[PDB]
Amino acid sequence: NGCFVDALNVVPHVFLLFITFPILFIGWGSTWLHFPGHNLRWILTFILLFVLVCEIAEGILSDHLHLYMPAGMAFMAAITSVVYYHNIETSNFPKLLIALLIYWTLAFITKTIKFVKFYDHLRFCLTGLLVILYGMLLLVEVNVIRVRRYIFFKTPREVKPPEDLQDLGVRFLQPFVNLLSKGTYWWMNAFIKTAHKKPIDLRAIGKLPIAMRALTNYQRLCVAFDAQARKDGARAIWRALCHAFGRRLILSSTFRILADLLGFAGPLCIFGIVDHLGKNAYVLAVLLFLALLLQRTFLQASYYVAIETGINLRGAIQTKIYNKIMHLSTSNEMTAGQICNLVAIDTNQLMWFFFLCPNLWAMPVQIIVGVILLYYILGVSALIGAAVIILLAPVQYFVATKLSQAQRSTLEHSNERLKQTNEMLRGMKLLKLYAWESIFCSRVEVTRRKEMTSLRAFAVYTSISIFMNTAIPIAAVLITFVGHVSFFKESDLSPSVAFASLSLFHILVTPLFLLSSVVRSTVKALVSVQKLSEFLSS
Amino acid sequence: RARFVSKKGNCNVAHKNIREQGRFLQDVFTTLVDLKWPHTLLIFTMSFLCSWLLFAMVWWLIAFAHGDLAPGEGTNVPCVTSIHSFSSAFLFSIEVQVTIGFGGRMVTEECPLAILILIVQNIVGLMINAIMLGCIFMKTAQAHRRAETLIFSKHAVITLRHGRLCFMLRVGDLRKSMIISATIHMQVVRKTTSPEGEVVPLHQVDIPMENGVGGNGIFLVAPLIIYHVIDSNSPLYDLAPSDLHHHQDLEIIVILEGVVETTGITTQARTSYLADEILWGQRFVPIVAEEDGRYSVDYSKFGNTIKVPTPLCTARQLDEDRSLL
Amino acid sequence: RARFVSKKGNCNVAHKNIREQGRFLQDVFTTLVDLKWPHTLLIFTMSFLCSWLLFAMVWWLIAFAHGDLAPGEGTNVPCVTSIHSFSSAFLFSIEVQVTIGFGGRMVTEECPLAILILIVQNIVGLMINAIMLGCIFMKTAQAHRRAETLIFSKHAVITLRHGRLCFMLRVGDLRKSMIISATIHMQVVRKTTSPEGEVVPLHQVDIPMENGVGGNGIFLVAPLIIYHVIDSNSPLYDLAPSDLHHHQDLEIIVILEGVVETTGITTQARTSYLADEILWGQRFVPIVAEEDGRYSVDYSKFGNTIKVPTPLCTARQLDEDRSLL
Amino acid sequence: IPWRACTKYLSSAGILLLSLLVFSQLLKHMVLVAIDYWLAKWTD
Amino acid sequence: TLECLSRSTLLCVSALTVISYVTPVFLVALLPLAVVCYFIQKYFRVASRDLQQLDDTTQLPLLSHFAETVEGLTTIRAFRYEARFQQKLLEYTDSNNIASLFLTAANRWLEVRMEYIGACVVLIAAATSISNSLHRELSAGLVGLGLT
Ligand SMILES: Nc1ncnc2c1ncn2[C@@H]1O[C@H](COP(=O)(O)OP(=O)(O)OP(O)(O)=S)[C@@H](O)[C@H]1O
Ligand SMILES: Nc1ncnc2c1ncn2[C@@H]1O[C@H](COP(=O)(O)OP(=O)(O)OP(O)(O)=S)[C@@H](O)[C@H]1O
Repeated sequence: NGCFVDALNVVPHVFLLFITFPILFIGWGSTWLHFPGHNLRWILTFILLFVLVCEIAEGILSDHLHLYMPAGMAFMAAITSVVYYHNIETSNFPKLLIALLIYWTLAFITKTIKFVKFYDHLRFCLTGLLVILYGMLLLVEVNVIRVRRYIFFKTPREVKPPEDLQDLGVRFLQPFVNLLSKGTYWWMNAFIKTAHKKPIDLRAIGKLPIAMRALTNYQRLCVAFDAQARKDGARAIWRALCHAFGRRLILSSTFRILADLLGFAGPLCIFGIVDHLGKNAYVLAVLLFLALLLQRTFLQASYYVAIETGINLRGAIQTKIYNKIMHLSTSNEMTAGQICNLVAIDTNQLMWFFFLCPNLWAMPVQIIVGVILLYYILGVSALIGAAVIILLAPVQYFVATKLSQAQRSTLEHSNERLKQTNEMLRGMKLLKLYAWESIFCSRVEVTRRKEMTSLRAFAVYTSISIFMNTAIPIAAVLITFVGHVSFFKESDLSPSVAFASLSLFHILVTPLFLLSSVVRSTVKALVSVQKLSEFLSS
Repeated sequence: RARFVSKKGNCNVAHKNIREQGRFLQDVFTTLVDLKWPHTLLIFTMSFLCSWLLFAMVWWLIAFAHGDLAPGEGTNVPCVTSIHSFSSAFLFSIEVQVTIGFGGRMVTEECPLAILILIVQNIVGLMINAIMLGCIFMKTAQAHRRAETLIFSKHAVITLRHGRLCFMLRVGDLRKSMIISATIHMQVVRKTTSPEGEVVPLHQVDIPMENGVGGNGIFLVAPLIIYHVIDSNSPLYDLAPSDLHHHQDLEIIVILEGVVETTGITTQARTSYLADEILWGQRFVPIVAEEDGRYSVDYSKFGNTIKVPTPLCTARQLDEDRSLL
Repeated sequence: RARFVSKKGNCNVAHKNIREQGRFLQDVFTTLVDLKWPHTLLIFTMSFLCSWLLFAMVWWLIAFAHGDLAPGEGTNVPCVTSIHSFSSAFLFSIEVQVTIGFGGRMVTEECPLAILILIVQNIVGLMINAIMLGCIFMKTAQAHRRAETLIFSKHAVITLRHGRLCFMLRVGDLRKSMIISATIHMQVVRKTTSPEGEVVPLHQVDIPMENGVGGNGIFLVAPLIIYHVIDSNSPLYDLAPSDLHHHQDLEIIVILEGVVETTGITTQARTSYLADEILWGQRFVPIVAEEDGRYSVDYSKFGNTIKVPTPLCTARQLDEDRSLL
Repeated sequence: IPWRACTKYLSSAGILLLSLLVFSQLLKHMVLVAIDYWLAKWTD
Repeated sequence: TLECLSRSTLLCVSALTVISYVTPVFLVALLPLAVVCYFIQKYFRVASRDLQQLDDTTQLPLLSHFAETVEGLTTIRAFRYEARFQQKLLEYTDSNNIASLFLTAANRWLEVRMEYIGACVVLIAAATSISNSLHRELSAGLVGLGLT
């Protein structure tokens, strides 16, 4: 009785989709309350979305409408559960939670019946995954009622929704939104639309949440510094910052590595599609769509979390070195300039290095996965190509260094020019009272030629950089495809192999440039933190 | 600066830190039935179609489960005679729900489960029909489109009448329908500091509406300038004419209450006048005019104003000068 | 000790020895329709099922009695064609009662008794349907969930304003919906003995609400401390500050009346303040604050209170000292 | 910012190098697409 | 920056022309989405510029403030005014962080939305290529360029 069980599975989705529409149309026709397991619930809902896409793929492979309708119904059921939890987070109720719990229980029962009738005789894995996800969502609901006052005794002892991000006017609400918008930044639609019309200002801007201020970051940093100094330096301050900023940085880094994995994964499904048609492809196309969107979303969340940790760190160490500015002694002009450079360039170096910290962990795994993947697609010849592209990364660094050197020289000349200008633009009446102005303009032009001379070499290095940027992608394919025959087998190169190699070449060229800047930023940040330690401990 | 209640009549003060513990009940329906006629029609057809499809699905399911949906001759009688596919099942659902009863497909006395599904279908249909009728009738009692059309002049003036300073402000009707026993509650707010060191952020005080021997109410047929005279006892008696235009923060609100004729409900109109809105030493233009055989009211001159050579001085100093003259 | 009316607004005085002779009538329905929505739905489905089963039983009985229930071919026509058992009888009952009319089982023109049972079934069904629709619509006019949300501060204070002793007590709104023409009836009760030897167990007397030139009503947008000043004419003017805390029995009740906007009904809120509840010589904390561009009201400081260095003495002795100073 | 600032900036360079830049860029991108276009026919 | 802008714009035009030539039908589907980007452009710049300048402003009095504390350090430690000045510096660093934070939030917004559209276009391109270039078109060499 397969169709019988299929209809039995179709029923509960219809039940929920019909109960939701009156309440959804009431809600469609400013305090955010969050419940335990909200992030877990949204994660599980996205996993449900993925498994339902897989079930739709199965139903397409099989075809019999009644044999694949359950997936299309559970799709709208999960979307409506999302709308329900949005309507509950915007306005809490003890009854809508029960209305969701009933549906969860019924769906679990139907899936259990399906599993039993299958065991008595690809479907197996998808059914099991759905069972597990529905069970975990049921446990989340049970936790919610155990914490809430749904069926518990008289009063719930509610949380008094947090005034940290919902009290008197605040505009930057990142920590206090739906975990989908925490990823897709949907809360910025209102801000940007209002910004189009009315010019933004500090009165039109928000105020920072209690989660990120000078006081909060200073408190965490001084607690870590205290716990480290009570056990007694450069390494000390370093480990203090590390233990103080903790979980956020590693969270960003792991977001980043998972995104890197999926990005290395995309071209392989491209390859599979190209193979299939030349000799099971719509599924690969929709999977490619899903993997692209998810990879890029995770990449962006990673960027943002890293940037926010860096901004926290900048505020913290800035207010800390200002606290140190109060207790210093008068015996220690040059120190003032060194202090204000310690805030204008050293702190910016520290913070930008903290931006690039997760990239330094995610780059090696990216290049390793890239080389191992391209080897299994092109064979020994791939290795040769895998060398050439990699060889651009150290060379780039060298080029960069030359630039820096040139920059220094140029800056010197520039400064002198400014001096020879500051006189002319002050003795204006004196200058023009006897028309000695051309005589000084000759000297000013004499300085300018030297400045121009420096700029030639700088722009030559810039040209070499831009040239290598697009030359190495061409050279890789050249010396790889022409050398594929030369290296060994010289077997027919199907379009899939060549185009997958092309995709991987671009996906590997993009990260390679960043490693050079990362190395420079890291060494400069190390020097700047040594400087900060020498200052902060005088 | 900040206003107390807006010109349109809505309130401006935003409430903060409400307990909000009691507002956790199901007042679902009435709020949906208050909505706009298009939105309300949309949600009504939505509810009806939702119930219809739900019970059509359950009937198709039960006909499939009994085996009566499997086309077979003999050895059975379908719980619902002449049922073939989901289309005929939905047709049976709409035939039994909205109580048309075509009777081409007949529910039989063989299956009590169909009897139960019918006995719950009919009662839920009757209950949803009853609520969706009561709510639309309660909606058709909406006369809010005709209410709140009352108008006041944008800025109010002060003049010198009967040797005393006076407040002049226009009100008026906009439809044929009258308003019964309309009363005026004229109030003034200000941040006040008591002599005991107590500072209040806002202080409402009643300024009287000067009518005959008594009375808090008026009679509205034509635009009637409300006539009050500030005296030494009035709270507004202490201000100055040159400090009101820019710096001071004084909101004079009027609350005109009254019951409309046709509906009998008691509506009201609240409006504010700021310190920068009110002006000094002027006179309104006479609206009413002796027409052919009636009185013609021209609303173009409603907010028009003419200069009057009246002395400009503070009400306290004006009362002192009256004691001197 | 005993209170007059409780804080929640309900009355405390229990009535004894009511004649109770007139309350012997059938007001059955309205009281059932006032009940909670779950209980009311329960009793509605109960009434419907009761009537349905009653008439199904009588129809099965009449089909059994005519002999048409005895399965036989020829020599008769069943009063209701195609009737076999009690199940089909109940199906016919629900088919004719709720007016679906399947017509698989047909009542015939052979038996006038079936005609009579149908002609009474339909009219009783229509009457019960009409009452069960009118009552649920009368129920959906329940806006009592939104009413009675008005709040007063738990204890009221007295202070010294404008050189005279004054009563300060906070009121306020809890929703966006306003209340039209809210009036205050402030009263005080006490066991009083007249100079003629008459002792009354409780004596209500009006203590005025001090507003502008006149007026018994107020205007509620923000929490507005009601401001009364006890003078030598006021009934409360004779008490002492040290005897109120423990021994004396004085209940000061306020009755705030007003008509809500959306429904138009006139609701009210009554609250009491005992002798042990009220305290002396304090000041409330200013609630309203000049926010970004509006007025922010903080309800956390609603019942908060600060000490004020004010003299502590009886109102009679305070008036004597004012005569001396 | 209008096209006039960039127009003056590039006209300070002269007609000698403007086209030498623009057409060379166009031709480089045309080559970069044509190599893959020919690889497409290379495959099968 | 001029070189980078030129390379970027020409690479984008070339890629659009490639995915158009590969599939005739896919072209007609991509012009809608691109018009979407136009609306995403305006609303971005008129804010991205604004926030930008705000950042600059919150950077200028902060640093200057630092310098003022360093020179007149003896006067400030003498007046015992350290608390109020620390309050001022917390205020200034908050005003800097809110700006430098909204700027990165807006950049993330534009990034994510443009990327979602860039994934919609490859979805539609592959969905048209699998059918048109295989079932009827019967061409293998096309889908490669378009997908890549
Ligand atoms: N115990 C009671 N409870 C309720 N109502 C009462 C009661 N006693 C009297 N009433 C009614 O209220 C009115 C009060 O009048 P009474 O005090 O009873 O004087 P009366 O001369 O006894 O009048 P009666 O009892 O009608 S002959 C009467 O008209 C009664 O109808
Ligand atoms: N923040 C608030 N928002 C809305 N209503 C409130 C709030 N605080 C108190 N109330 C209610 O209004 C009345 C005001 O009394 P309060 O100022 O709270 O003095 P109280 O001694 O704290 O009384 P409680 O809170 O009930 S123990 C109370 O009876 C509450 O029921």
